[PDB]
Amino acid sequence: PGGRGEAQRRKEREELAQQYEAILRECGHGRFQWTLYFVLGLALMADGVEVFVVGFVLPSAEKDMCLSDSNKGMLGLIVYLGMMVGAFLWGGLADRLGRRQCLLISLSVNSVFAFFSSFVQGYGTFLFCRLLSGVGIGGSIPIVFSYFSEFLAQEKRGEHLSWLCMFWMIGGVYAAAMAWAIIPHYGWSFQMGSAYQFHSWRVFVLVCAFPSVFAIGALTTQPESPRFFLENGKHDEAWMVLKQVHDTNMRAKGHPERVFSVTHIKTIHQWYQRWGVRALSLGGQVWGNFLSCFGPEYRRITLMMMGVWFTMSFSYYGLTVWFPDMIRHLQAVDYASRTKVFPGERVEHVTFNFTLENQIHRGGQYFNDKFIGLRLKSVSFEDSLFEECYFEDVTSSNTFFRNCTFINTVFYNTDLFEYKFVNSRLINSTFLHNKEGCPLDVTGTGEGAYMVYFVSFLGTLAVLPGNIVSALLMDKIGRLRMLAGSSVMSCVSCFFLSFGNSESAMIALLCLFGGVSIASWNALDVLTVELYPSDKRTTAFGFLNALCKLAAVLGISIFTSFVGITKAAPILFASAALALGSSLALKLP
Amino acid sequence: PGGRGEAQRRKEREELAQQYEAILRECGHGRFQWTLYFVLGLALMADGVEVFVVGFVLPSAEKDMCLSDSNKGMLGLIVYLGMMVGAFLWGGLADRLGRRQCLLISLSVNSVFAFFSSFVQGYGTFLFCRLLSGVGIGGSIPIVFSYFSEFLAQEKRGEHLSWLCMFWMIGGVYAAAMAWAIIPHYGWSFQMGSAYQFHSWRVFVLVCAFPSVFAIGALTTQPESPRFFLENGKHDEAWMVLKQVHDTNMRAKGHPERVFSVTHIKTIHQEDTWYQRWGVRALSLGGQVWGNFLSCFGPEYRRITLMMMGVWFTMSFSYYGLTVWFPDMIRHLQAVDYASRTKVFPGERVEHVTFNFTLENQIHRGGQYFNDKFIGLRLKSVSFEDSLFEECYFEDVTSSNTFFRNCTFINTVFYNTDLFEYKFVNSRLINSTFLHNKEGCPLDVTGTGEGAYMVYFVSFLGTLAVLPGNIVSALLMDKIGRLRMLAGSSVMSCVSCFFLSFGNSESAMIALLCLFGGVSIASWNALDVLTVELYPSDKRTTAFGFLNALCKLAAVLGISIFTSFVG
Ligand SMILES: CCC[C@@H]1CC(=O)N([C@@H](CC)C(N)=O)C1
Ligand SMILES: CCC[C@@H]1CC(=O)N([C@@H](CC)C(N)=O)C1
Repeated sequence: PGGRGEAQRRKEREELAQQYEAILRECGHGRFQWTLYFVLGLALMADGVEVFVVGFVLPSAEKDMCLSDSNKGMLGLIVYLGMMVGAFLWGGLADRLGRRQCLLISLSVNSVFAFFSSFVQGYGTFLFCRLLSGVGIGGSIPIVFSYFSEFLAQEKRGEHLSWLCMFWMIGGVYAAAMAWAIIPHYGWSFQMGSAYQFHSWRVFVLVCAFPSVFAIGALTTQPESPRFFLENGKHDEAWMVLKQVHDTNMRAKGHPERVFSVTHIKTIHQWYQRWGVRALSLGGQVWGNFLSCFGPEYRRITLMMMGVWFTMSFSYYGLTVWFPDMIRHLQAVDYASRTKVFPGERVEHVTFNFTLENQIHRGGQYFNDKFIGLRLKSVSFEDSLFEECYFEDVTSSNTFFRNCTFINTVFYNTDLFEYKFVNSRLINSTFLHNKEGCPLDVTGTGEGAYMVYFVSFLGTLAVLPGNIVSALLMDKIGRLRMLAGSSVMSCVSCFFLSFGNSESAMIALLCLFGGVSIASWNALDVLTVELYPSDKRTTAFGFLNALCKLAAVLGISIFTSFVGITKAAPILFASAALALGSSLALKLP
Repeated sequence: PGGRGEAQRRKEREELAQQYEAILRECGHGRFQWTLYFVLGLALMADGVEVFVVGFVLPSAEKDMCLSDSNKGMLGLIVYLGMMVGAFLWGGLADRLGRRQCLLISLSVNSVFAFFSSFVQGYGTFLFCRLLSGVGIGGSIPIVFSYFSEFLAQEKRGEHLSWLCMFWMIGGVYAAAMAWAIIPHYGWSFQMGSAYQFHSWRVFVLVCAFPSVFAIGALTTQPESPRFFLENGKHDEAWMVLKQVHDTNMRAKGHPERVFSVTHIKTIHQEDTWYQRWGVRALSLGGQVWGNFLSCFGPEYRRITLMMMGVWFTMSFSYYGLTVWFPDMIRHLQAVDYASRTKVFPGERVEHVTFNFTLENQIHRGGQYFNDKFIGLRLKSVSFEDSLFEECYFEDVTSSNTFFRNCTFINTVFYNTDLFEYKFVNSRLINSTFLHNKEGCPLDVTGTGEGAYMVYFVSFLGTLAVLPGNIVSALLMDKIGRLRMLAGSSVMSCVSCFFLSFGNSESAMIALLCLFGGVSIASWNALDVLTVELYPSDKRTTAFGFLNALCKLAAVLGISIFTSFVG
């Protein structure tokens, strides 16, 4: 009856899955599948570029648009919730709208909103644009892995999906290289002037938007996954795509290129008035799929998969957010440690045309001597007085004056504002030709992370070959122990993250550990891909990735709620969870 | 007959080996084997901590222990000589005393004399105490490999003899981390009733001995390997041990012990004054051990023994590197980092000003105070050389990390300060008034190699990061088979371009250490697994310990010849 009807139904589902796998291994493995791998790797490169941007290059935005210190955590948190909701929504949509269609829509949204963020001024608009780029990038992996799976035979599935993390890593490397090239240096970016405004921040975002636009440009050529066509009652285009597959694979290598007759013979043998209605129907289909993800068939497998994904989330956070946060903190303490105090600049009426930086005066006194050529770069005076020391066309940078006076001294073209100069004595302290207005200070602490960007660049670049080694190596272990190796990797990652106290040592160790961590993530990704049915592969993958992102953003929330004094408690929680989940959460079919 | 008898013994060697490997294959695996692996790995943890101590920590700290100029460099060489003779002696002795007995006595020597070294004063006595500690610990790796391999089947040896490296590096990590935790800190050794204030590295040496104590306390449950019992010529105890381990391991899997226990009874049927007594025992055992070792150089094993000695020479420059080469560059990098971090302080004093600011790392030279007097001024890290201070009256001022040389004062009275004549070596005692002053016993050790304060941290991360590059390397060279050379070459080329890509800071040396120690020690494990399978158990431990002693000699002579050539 109904129960036996469903029994024969999923029996035929298994039969057709076997038949599709037979068709796939009949087509082969050649140029077409590697071209598709390169295109989906461009997509993963875009995803990695946005991950790097959000996790690494957030602290450079207070030089513009008046970014407050308390709202950086809010920006990161809301972008991670954007990635979460995007991953969940696009994963749910793909299995009832298309793997290529949803991937194209997500990449178009990401590219358009990244471009818009590159051309917005107010902080609110930039935050909104990054939030809506979050959904576009979060929708990538659940519709890249689960869409490249159906184009690969069983024997080559795990081996060739294990190499998709290399493109994520090279995307991180590309983003770091652009950051190092154009954010610090003023020779690569310049202000247009009257026609437009261009700081190194905008050019950085605009150039980081490029991998996404190339991915969407190259994604058009590849066709929709045949399995989706087969499941959605669409037969002719399935024949078309499979014919494209074997011909492209077999033109280079494969004797049957001469004639495909018998095999293709077997292949053919096998506006709210409607927009609102279709949106509601799509929502109903996605809700049905998500609810059936917790049915009697997958009541326990999905739960164990959740546990194994939670196992991984405490290394993804450490590599993506914890590492650059720690590097930034260490660079901050280093730049606080470095000092340059000038007691005075007394000279016998000799002009000083030389340029100096980091001038700080502590109780310095001037005997009413006029000095020409003084430079104010990274200058933070304290308890200092000036006597007729005015200079024409003086350049001001990082001017933070407090408890200091400038009696009978007038400066031109300075970044000083009313709020910058408070609680200090002043008489006739009026500055002419002042550049008052929107704060656009050059070298205004946005150039203070040059070493941070260089460290991130070389760390990721060196992770890349270690990642090559680890990815080439992990495929040797049997599939029953790749996730055990993942748990071991996470345990070692946490056992280090409980020990973070140095700069160069942390660079080297987190770099040589990025290889094993990233090579080990794809083992879990492959395990998630193979197990779930092709109808529910993308929902389940997106749902588990959404819980990985939820764990990451909850770690971010606690870390930003209590920072500095308490950092290692989440790592203790991580190690305890790893120990608890390595005992009985490895009985996965 | 003689010739017929020796021919029969040689031809029955294969039969007895087949019988014992069949017994091992039929006994089971999963509980006893893993508990044995854990206990013997915790015993190898002691060798790891000892080798780390002697390599990285021991040669530097000499000031508190009252060592001489040449002894400060000779200490490591002498400790390696002691570990040499210890490895040779215990490897030879383990083939006549037994498996567990020699391991127990070797770890007991390690524990007792490490404690005695932690509680000793005087350079010669400490030198001899660490010599005997090295003697005790040298024969800990050959005995552990032999005793552990006598409990595993022919195919199953690799997947445990490869993972003993896990505990070796766990020991390295523990020793390095614990050194980094204790060596800088001073309050871990708070004790009352004694005037002597020893440095905190005494507690470090004391806590390095705890792995040996834990191994001794855990080795009592594990019985001696039955293969030694069979080779000696006694059966009942061997059958006891075999049946007990089978009963212990029956819980893990399904083993039909009903008939398997029967054949272990008769497997041997086909496989055949008090101090004066102790002296006779000792001389007889020494002669028998010498003859047993001389049998290895006999033509029955000549070619393989010579090839093995050759590969032990070849596979030892990695040990030399990881022991002496990389610590030199690491400590030089740390020292130059500290030098760059500090700045020159020729003198910042100003007349008739409230110069109450605190200055760190006072390295003033020629900046004599011109009758400068200040009140409530704090001085830290005071180090003056031929500098005369006039009218410097400070009361209730605390100083630390102050060392003097060629120092002098003019009308300077110090109260509650750390200044003392202990650091006044080759310095004038002019105006050294110390009335109404707190005791100023200065610190030591850190004066020798001042840049080695957090070198233990970079060593700890090196030894820790060897692991993530260690499991992967072990699987790579354990599974692929005949493509190991190509895989290793590719990984080394990638690591070399990795190292060149590190052109930002002094992280390239840590990365090189980690990613080359991983491959080096994977290759070491390959060599060990190769050594254990070839030699028979009667001549296994003695041969492997002799090879280990030869490796120690290669390392010592290498450091000596590079000292002669370099510089
Ligand atoms: C986004 C949260 C972790 C992601 C999950 C996922 O699928 N990841 C891939 C990226 C190609 C990997 N590095 O294996 C890491
Ligand atoms: C660089 C030092 C190499 C050591 C020497 C040695 O004997 N090693 C074995 C035995 C546990 C290993 N870790 O496999 C590694």
